[PDB]
Amino acid sequence: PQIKLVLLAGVGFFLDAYDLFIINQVAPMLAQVYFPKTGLPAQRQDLMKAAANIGCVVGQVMFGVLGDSFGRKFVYGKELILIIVATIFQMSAPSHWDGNRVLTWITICRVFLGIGIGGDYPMSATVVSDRANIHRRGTLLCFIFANQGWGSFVGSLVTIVTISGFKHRLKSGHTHDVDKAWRILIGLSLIPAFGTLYQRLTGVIASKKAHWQEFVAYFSTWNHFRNLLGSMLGWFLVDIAFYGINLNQSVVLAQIGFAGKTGDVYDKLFQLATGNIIVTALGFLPGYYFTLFLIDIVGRKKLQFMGFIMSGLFLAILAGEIDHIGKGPLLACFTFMQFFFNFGANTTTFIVAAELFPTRIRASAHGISAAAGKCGAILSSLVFNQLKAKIGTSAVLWIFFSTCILGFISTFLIDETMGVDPDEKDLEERRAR
Ligand SMILES: CCCCCCCCCO[C@@H]1O[C@H](CO)[C@@H](O)[C@H](O)[C@H]1O
Ligand SMILES: CCCCCCCCCO[C@@H]1O[C@H](CO)[C@@H](O)[C@H](O)[C@H]1O
Ligand SMILES: CCCCCCCCCO[C@@H]1O[C@H](CO)[C@@H](O)[C@H](O)[C@H]1O
Repeated sequence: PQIKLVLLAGVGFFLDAYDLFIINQVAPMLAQVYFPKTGLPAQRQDLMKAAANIGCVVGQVMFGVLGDSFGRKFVYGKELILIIVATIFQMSAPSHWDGNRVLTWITICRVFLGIGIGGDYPMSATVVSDRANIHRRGTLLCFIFANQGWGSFVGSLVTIVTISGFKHRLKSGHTHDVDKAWRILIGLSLIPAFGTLYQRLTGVIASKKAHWQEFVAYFSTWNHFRNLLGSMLGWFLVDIAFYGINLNQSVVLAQIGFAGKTGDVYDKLFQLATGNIIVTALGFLPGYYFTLFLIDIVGRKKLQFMGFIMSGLFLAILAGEIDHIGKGPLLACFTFMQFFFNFGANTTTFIVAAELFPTRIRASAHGISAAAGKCGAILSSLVFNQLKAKIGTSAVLWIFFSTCILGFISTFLIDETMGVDPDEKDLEERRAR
C-alpha cells in the first residue's frame, strides 16, 4: 500500500538526523582522546560541526542538477552510498594520528556525508505533500519529520549503552578505549543504512529560463512575495538557535552542572551522556508529538507564534541566569526550550514551506526555503564555540533570544495553511482576475 513509502522516507530522516546530531556525542570523546588537557580548538570544533550542514546545501543543489538533468532514476541510490562511504572513512581515522589532523580528517568526511544527507532531504517532503491533497497532510508530514527526534534520541541512547558497556574496562585503566567508543557511535548508523540500501533496490536552458520567468512573475506580487519572504525568514531564523544549540548541546550542558572537577573518565562521559539523554527524552522528542496531535487542530501559525515566543522566554532565562543560578532550574529551562523548538517553530517551518506554495513553483519555493534554513544552521554552527570564547555563553544566548523574537515578528507574513489547497487558491486567485 501507500504506507510503506512514507516509512521509507521516515527511515531516511532518521538516518540523516542520527548522522547529523551524533557529532554532539562524538566531540567530547574526541576531546578526551586527542585533547585531554585543553578543549577542542574552537574554530576546528565549529568547522567539524558545521561540516555536515555545509555539505547538506551542496548536496541538494548538486543532486538537484543531476536529478533534473537526467531524472529521478539517476539519484535514488547514489545518495545513500555516499553517506555510507563517508561514514566508513570518518569511522576509520588512523588512531596514531595527530589531534588536529584527526579533526581535519573528520570534518572533510562529514562534508561528503553532508552532500549525501543533502540528497533525499527535500524529496521526502514533496512526495506526500503532492500525494495527500487532504487536510491530513500535516499530520503526515509531521509524522515523517518526527524521525529527527528519534535520530537524536537513539544517538543518545546508543551513547549511554556504549559507555556503560565500557564501564569496567575504563575503570580498570584502559582509558584509550574511548577512542573505540566514538567510532562505534558513528558506525552503528551503518546497520539501517545498509538495510535501506538493499530495500531501495529490492532545451535544458530554454526550459529553465521559462520556469524562471513564471517564478519571477509569481513572487513579484506582494501577497505572493511575503509568503516566500516569511517562509525563508522563519526557517532561517529558527535554524540559527536550533542547530547552534543541538550541535553543541554537550557544550551547554557543561556550563550547567553536568561537567565538573570531581570523578574519573567514566564518571565524566557517563553523567554528560546522562544529561544529554534527559534533555532529548523529556523535551526534544515529545515536542514533535505535541505538534503532531495539534497542527490540524490549532493551525500552523499559532504553533509558530507560540514556538518562537516560548523558546525565546527560556533562552532569555538561560541568558540571564546561567552564570547565577543552580543546575536544576537551568536544566529544566533548557529542556523546556528544546520542547518548544519541536513543539513549535522547528517543525512548523518545515510544514509551512511544503504547504504554502502551489505545485507549479513548489519545487523552487520549498528548495529556497530549505536552503535559507541551512544558511542559518551554518552561521551558528560555524561560529558558536568561537563566540562562546570571545563574548561568553550568556551573550550568545541573548543573540539566540533576539532571533526568536524576529522569528515571532516574521511569522505575521504567513498565511495559515491548515485545511487549504494551495493549488485551488492559486486557481481562484486567477479565475478572479
Ligand atoms: C565518501 C567521500 C570520502 C571522502 C574522504 C576524503 C578524506 C580527505 C582526506 O583528507 C586529507 O588527509 C589529511 C587530513 O588530515 C590532509 O593531508 C589533507 O589536507 C586532506 O585533504
Ligand atoms: C572502502 C574503504 C574502507 C577502508 C577501511 C580500512 C580500515 C583500515 C583499519 O583502519 C584502522 O581503524 C582503527 C580503528 O578502527 C585504527 O586504530 C587504525 O589507526 C586504523 O588504521
Ligand atoms: C515595513 C514593514 C511592514 C510589513 C508589514 C507586515 C506585512 C503584513 C502582511 O499582511 C498580511 O495580510 C493578509 C491578508 O491579505 C493576511 O492573511 C496575512 O496574515 C498578513 O500577514
